[PDB]
Amino acid sequence: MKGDTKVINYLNKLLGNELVAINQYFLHARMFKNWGLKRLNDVEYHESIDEMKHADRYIERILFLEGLPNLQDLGKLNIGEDVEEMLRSDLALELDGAKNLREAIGYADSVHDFVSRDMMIEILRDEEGHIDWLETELDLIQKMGLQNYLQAQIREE
Amino acid sequence: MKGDTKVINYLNKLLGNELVAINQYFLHARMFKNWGLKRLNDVEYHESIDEMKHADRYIERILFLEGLPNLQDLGKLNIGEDVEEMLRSDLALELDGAKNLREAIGYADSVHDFVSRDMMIEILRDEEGHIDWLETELDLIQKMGLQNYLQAQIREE
Amino acid sequence: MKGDTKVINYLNKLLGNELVAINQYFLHARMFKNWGLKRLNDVEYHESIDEMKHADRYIERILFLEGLPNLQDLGKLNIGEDVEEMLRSDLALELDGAKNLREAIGYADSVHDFVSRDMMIEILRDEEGHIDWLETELDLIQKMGLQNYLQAQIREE
Amino acid sequence: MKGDTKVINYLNKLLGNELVAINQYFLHARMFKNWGLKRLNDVEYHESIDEMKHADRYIERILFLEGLPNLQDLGKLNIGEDVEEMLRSDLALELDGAKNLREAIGYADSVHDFVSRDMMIEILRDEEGHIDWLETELDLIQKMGLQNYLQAQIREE
Amino acid sequence: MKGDTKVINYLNKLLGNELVAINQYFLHARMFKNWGLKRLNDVEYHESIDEMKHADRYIERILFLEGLPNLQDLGKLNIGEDVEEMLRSDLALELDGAKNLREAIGYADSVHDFVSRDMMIEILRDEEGHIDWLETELDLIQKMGLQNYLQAQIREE
Amino acid sequence: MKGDTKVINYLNKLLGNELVAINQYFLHARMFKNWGLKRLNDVEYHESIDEMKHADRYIERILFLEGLPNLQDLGKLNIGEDVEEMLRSDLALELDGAKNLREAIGYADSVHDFVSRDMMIEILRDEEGHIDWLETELDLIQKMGLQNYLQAQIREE
Amino acid sequence: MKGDTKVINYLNKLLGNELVAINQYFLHARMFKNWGLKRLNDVEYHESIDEMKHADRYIERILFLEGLPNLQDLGKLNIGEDVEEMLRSDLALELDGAKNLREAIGYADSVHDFVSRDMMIEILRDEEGHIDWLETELDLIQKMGLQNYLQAQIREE
Repeated sequence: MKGDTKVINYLNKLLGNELVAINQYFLHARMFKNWGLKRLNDVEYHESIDEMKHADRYIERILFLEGLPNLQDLGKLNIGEDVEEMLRSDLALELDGAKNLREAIGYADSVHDFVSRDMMIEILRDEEGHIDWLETELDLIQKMGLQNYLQAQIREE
Repeated sequence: MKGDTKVINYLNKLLGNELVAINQYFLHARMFKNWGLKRLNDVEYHESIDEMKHADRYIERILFLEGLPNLQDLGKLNIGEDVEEMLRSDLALELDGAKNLREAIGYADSVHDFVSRDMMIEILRDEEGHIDWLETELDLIQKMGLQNYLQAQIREE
Repeated sequence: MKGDTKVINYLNKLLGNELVAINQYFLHARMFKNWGLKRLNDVEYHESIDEMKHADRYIERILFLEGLPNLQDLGKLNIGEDVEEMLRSDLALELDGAKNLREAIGYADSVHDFVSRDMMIEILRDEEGHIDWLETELDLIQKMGLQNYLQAQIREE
Repeated sequence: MKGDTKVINYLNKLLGNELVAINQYFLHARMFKNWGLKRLNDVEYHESIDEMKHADRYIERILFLEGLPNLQDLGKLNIGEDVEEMLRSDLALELDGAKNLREAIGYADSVHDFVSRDMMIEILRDEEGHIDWLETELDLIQKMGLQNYLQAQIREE
Repeated sequence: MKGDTKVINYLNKLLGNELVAINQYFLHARMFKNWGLKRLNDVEYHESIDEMKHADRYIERILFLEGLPNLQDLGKLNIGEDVEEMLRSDLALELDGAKNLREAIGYADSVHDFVSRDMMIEILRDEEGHIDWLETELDLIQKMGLQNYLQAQIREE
Repeated sequence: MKGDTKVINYLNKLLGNELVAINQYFLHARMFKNWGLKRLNDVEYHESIDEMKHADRYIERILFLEGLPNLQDLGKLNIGEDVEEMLRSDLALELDGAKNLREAIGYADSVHDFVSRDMMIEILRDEEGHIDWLETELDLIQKMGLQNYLQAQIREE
Repeated sequence: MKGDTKVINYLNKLLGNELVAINQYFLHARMFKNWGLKRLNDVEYHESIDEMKHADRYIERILFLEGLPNLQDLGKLNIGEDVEEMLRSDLALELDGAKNLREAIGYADSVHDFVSRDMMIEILRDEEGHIDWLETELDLIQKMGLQNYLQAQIREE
């Protein structure tokens, strides 16, 4: 079913955000795993999987709308080198992605693509959950100090 | 069964104490939850539920005694802005309510309302348990230091 | 994640509506229970629980958006003295709350807070369910007469 | 297998009767449901389903006999505005349908389409069951009075 | 609860679209069944059921809003005489109905009937799924040729 | 119980038809089995079994009515040499048998042997099902072509 | 444990190959899904998952060897526009990756990194399995023709 060209463009932009996050979350997860921070490996791995599900949804929606999903272009990752930098980079990426989502959701409504909008709102709700988790972890690092924080990650939850 | 007017007045005062505590414990729980202090969310949530049960018992008793339960007036909440402050506020509220319970229990005895007294004694035993828990947590904050204390709250027990 | 100030104000207003309804439904339920109208006790109790869930969602959303939930102010309850008067008062409260919800949902869309909007639409759906139930009960009182209506409430369903 | 032209015509006429009854029973059920008359929603819904099964049998028989099922033409519904009026309308429709069935059953026999006749006799037996139920309910409204009758419908049976 | 008159008119228009589709899908299903195309009978039958569910939701919503559901008027069926023709007709009907849904969804938003809107968005998501299925089947007829396509339908999947 | 002589004569004629069909269906089944067309073996074998059941019913009915079942005379088989020929021959036999059944059913009614008639109507319903199956397969051969049709028979259904 | 710099460089090159294949296989899978070719969706999806597992192994190995996994650079995808083109492109990518694996396996042996080598040989065995599958499907398209081939993909295996 032929979709709106700019809706497809938004879907590809958001798909692009998801592809960066999939890789960044996954690399962070395995960095945490290497360092023995099992709990952070588990959560970040889960976040990567969640972004994969989102990417899949964008891909299928774009195809249904008769557009071409773009998995070729990959945006900039910012890996970081310590736990705080890594989590802050994931947070910055989530915030940029949420801004893109809000713009796309408003636009989809205006051209009456209510199903694409509904999909995007569910994904945005997911992203805000990730934002909440990242903000909370960053605050905990400050509240309990980095040494206690790292200790609290070595066992799975 | 027409009850003693002053007993009903005490039950409404105690109901009022419970209504403040229900809201204060519940808000504290969700603040703790927001901050990632899962253990404190769990305990404060269950304390809110306990106070709800007490409130229900007062409402039912007042209605049996043919009085009018007052759920309209709400006493002063003191939320606090950090963990120690919030727990100290909960403890102060518990102590104030225990003072009112002791008065009411003595009075109900003087007018031979032994069933209302029996109900309030069970509720007071409940509140002294909350007092014990709050006192103990506050002591632990001082003994292990705030950073260790916060770390100990992030996993459910 | 810092939310829009007016959205947070709306959420607090709606939270306020839920807080009135929680108490009014709960007192109505126990009044019905006292009178032996078991069926009405069961329904109104479950409606009170439903509004508690809504209140919880508002409290959590407000805290996420870095606002301060207001559980201190409690709006006007209208208890009523007979079954029809009590149900009419619950209906009036539901209808006032639905108006507030519609205004907030429109505004959340305007400022692109689609996740707060999604939450409120779910809550509004729940509220219209309560309205449906209340309207239906009030019509039944008129159609079968009060004596038959009361007889119909003494067994749990 | 090429069927008799007038047998196919009768089947389409009967199918036409069932199509009206499907919609009228269904709308009646949901009207009853809206009014809180659960027992009447349940019965009328099941009657709508029964007529759907009959419609299915006619459609399949017409196609087997190489005719064209007519689902385009819809005869007159008579909804009515109160319980007695609605049930009387359903009864009138059943009685007209039964007349048509009797005529078709005699004709099918005359042209030796004994399998179409056998199908129609089973359907007619079903319809007379509905007529029995409707007559019984209408008599009950008169014997116990409308207020008692409505009270008897609020719980599923 | 007295609804918006124009929302009710849209709900009746959409209900009308559903009623045509219910009949058209069901007849197509049984035509496929008669031809031995079991897979196509199964899918089209379930699409008919899906449209019945949508019709039910519209009927219940309209009654809640104190309108009168129109099951009397039935729009034009376009049955068709061969598999491709039939599937194309179902697709054309889906596309017309989606256009009506988009219009109604936009309007309900303007009058703040967000629950009616939410219901219609879910139904639109369902219809776009049917559109996807129909488009895909039509393309398959072209890609594998009609003889292979028909062979692929004779066993249930 | 002494039956009507001409009813018994009809029952023997019908039994005769069944006896030819039992053999023709069984041989067809095993020819298809030899050819590797497992699906056709399965169905035709089942049809032979069905005709055995019918023959058993006629034999038992004739004996109850104090007549002599005739299993000695066997009418003409037309085996055919390819799938289409074989299926057409089964269809022609079914059609001839159905005309005989119709005559016998009308006659039984005229002499008030309603039990023999009832038995024959059930059997006729069964034969029309075989007719529907054969007509459908023959059409499928034409629509998908013989090569696809044969391919579709090699696996069991 | 500090690894050999050129081994890490090989591991990143191989990881790079896997990253292209993950995306190319996944997009191919969802294109096939959109087209109704369920069998090809299932297999290609599985191949994408397999390449994710390989990528995970490289990432973990690189980190153990104290290098930096490169998930930022993504090589050229060649999506293609029809089934044969898409499959040939997957085959070409697999063949390019296998040549890289062979080079890396020989090199790892020369610097005595036998564990990295062992990991890569297992992965190469997996890729040759994908190569066998793709070569086989491409031959089948030719042997049975595209129309039969597409028909064979519409059901899950």
